[PDB]
Amino acid sequence: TAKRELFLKTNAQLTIRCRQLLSELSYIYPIDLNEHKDYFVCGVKLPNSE
Amino acid sequence: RKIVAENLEKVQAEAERLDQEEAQYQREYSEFKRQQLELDDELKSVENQMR
Repeated sequence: TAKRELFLKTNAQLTIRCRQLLSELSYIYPIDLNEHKDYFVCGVKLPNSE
Repeated sequence: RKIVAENLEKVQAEAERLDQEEAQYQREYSEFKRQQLELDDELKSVENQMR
């Protein structure tokens, strides 16, 4: 039981770091929006498939 | 001869008692071993996940 609790503790920090460094990936790639509801990655459009 | 036969009968009674106790003890051992094996498996699994 003790060892299982310790493992859960460690997994918490693992997921914390995962989201931490996934938040920094927005510093490189921005996803944006404007009033007409078009979307831009790095300022270039990408409409829906159709 | 009669006394010897009576002593043998009592010995048989005690043998039956011992046999019943053995059966109960074996059931207990079975249950314990089941739990022990399951615990060892779970212990190893948790250790691997930790690593």
